[PDB]
Amino acid sequence: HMDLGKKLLEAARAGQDDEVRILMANGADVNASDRWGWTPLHLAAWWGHLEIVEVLLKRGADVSAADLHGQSPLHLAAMVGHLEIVEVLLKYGADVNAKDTMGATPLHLAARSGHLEIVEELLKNGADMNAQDKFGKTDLAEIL
Amino acid sequence: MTEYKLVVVGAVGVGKSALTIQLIQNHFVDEDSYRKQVVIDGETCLLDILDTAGQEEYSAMRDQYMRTGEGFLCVFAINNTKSFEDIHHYREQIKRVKDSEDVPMVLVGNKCDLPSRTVDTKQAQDLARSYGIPFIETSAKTRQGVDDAFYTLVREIRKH
Repeated sequence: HMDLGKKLLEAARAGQDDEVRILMANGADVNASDRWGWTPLHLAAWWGHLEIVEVLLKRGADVSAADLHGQSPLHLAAMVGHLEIVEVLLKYGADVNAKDTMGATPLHLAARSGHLEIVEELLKNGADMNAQDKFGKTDLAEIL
Repeated sequence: MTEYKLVVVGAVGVGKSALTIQLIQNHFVDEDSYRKQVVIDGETCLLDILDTAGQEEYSAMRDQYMRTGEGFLCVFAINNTKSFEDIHHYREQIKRVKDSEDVPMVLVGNKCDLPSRTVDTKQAQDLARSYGIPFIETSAKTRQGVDDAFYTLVREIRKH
């Protein structure tokens, strides 16, 4: 009666590739969520486990999964500054303009967190930007 | 006199109560009040401290602390990875309860004297930079960082 979803979440947090793949081979739900609505993909994105993000995406992780705060894995990677993960999530069809329950897009969060390269990567993928997307303490030709 | 309403948040077992007790205590011991009068930068003021310990799971009461608090000490334990990510959830909830992206907060990495470290200093410094907040490592047992954490939070409230 071991909860495989719980074990998968723990493995994703830890960045344990072996455990993640063994659990998914045993049928562990790739989109299982914790009490806050974080999935293994949310965990891998926030913690910066690129290898795990790729593994989960290959096995049908939902890139659009929204937690209790309305945040998707793209919101998390954009806020904490994981550029390679932002790129992979967008490649797998992440909604670039998804709004959380504060009304924040991933670009809004990246801009406030001072992650300019991420803001530009989001803009390259069709991100909306407006005057309320203020910058914190911090190609260009393609965007312009 | 100026009062500063400070709320200590974080997962069960991160040392919230121990940190608060260490700040409040007026003598070493191997009953007291959480309204403490101090002098900070020349001015007599009151630290009005609320500890969430005992009600971390109690959603309705967590939100009540977040409404009344002027600044938040966001405590994780350096040997508990879950407690570190929980800071994200607390910060997002504070933003929503207070309807603001600019709430005074300090990230506190507690139990910094323990050898069993699972959250790197670099990860915590980087997260604090993304959040736009100070980061302080603390240990009540070795009396490191505790005064700095609370003093720094008061300074964040004053700057707001």
